[PDB]
Amino acid sequence: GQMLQDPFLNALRKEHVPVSIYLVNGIKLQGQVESFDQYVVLLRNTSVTQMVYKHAISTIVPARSVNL
Amino acid sequence: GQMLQDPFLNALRKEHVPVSIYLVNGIKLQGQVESFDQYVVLLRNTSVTQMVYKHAISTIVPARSVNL
Amino acid sequence: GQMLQDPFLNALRKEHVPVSIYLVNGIKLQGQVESFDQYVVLLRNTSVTQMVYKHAISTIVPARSVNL
Amino acid sequence: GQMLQDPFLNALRKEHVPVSIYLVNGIKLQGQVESFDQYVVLLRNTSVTQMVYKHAISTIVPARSVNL
Amino acid sequence: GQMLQDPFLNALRKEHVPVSIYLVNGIKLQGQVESFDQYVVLLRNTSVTQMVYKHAISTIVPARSVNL
Amino acid sequence: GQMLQDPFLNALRKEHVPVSIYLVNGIKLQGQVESFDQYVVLLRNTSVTQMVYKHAISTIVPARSVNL
Repeated sequence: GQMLQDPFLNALRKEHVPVSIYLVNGIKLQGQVESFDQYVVLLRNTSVTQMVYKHAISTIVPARSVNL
Repeated sequence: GQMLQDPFLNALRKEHVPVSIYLVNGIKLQGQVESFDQYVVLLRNTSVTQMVYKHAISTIVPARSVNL
Repeated sequence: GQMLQDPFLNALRKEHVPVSIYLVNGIKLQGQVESFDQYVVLLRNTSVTQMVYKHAISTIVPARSVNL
Repeated sequence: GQMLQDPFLNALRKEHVPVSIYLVNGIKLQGQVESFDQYVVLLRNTSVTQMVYKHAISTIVPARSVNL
Repeated sequence: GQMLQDPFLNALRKEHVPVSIYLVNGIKLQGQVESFDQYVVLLRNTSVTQMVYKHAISTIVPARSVNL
Repeated sequence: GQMLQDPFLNALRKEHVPVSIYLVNGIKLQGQVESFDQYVVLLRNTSVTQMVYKHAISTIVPARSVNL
C-alpha cells in the first residue's frame, strides 16, 4: 500500500482518539496526537505536549480502530 | 534479489496469514497484516489495528510460508 | 502536519523552557535547549553544554507546553 | 571495498550455507538465506521462511566461509 | 539553527577538550576527539585511537563548554 | 574532517591489525578486517569470515593505533 502513515495519524488527531505509543527504550506514552510532521509526533496528555521522534516509536496502539 | 519485501507483505495481507512481528524492544505482536506503506505496517488483532514502524521490526514470522 | 520539529525546538530555546530529554539507552537529560541543527540538540545545564544526537532522542518533555 | 554485501548474501543463498543471524534485540536466528533485497533477508528453517529487516541485523555468521 | 555539529566537534578537536561519549549500548568512552567525518568520530585515549560511529552516539559531554 | 572512515578500515585491513568491534546489542567481536563496503565489514577470525552491518557497530577498537 502507499501513503497510510499520515491518514492514520491524522485520523487519531481529528477524532481525538487516545493512543499508547511504545518507544524502542520500553517507555509507553499515553495521550492524544496533537500534530505530527515528517519526523515527529506531538503527544498531549493532562500535563504537557511532548515531542516524540518517530524513529524511536515501535508501535502506536489506539483505544479504538480508526477510519483512514 | 530485488523488490521482495512488498510481495511478502502483500501475500500475508491477501492470504490473511497470522504473523508474529518481533520488535527491537523485545515486544512480540500477533495478528494479520491489514495494509502497509513505505514506513509502516498496520497490524490487526481481535481488539484493534495498530500502526507498527518498519524501522522497529526485527523479523516477521508467518504461521505458514507464503508464495510471493 | 509539516515543519513542526523546529518551531518546537526554537520555542523551547527562545522561551528558556526546562526539558527532559529521554534517550534510547534510558538516560534522561535535563536542561535548556541552547541551539540545534539538522542532526543535534545542544543541551545546557548548570555544568556544561552537551551535544545530543537527535537519532538517540525518544521524546523531549518540556516543563510546560510551548506555543509553536 | 565496494559491493560486497550482495556477493556474500548470494553466495550463502546459492551454496545453501547454514547461517546464524544475530539481531539488535539479542535474538539469534538460524537457517538458510532463501532470498534478499535492498531492505530484507528471507530466512528459511525447517518450519517457515521469515522476513528479517537488515536494519535489525548486527552480524551474519556462516557455518563455513564463502567465496564471493 | 544550522551547521552546529561540526563547529562543536572541531572546537573539542582544536582545544583538546576531554569528552565523555555515551553510546546507545550504555558504554561510556572517554578521550579526546582526534578527527571526525560524515559518519565517524576518531577518539584517542592513553592507549589507542578508536573509530566511533556517530549513529551509535547518544550524547557527547565535554569536561568544559566550548566556543563554536 | 572528511573521508576518514575508509582510510581507517583500509589501514586495519592492509596492516592486518586485530580489532574489537562492539555492537549495539553488547556483543564484542574480535578478528581482522578482511574487507568492507558502504554498509558492511567482513570480519575474519580463526573459524570464519562473518558479515557485520556498520549500522550495528558502536566502536571499532584496534590493538594498536593505525596511520590513515
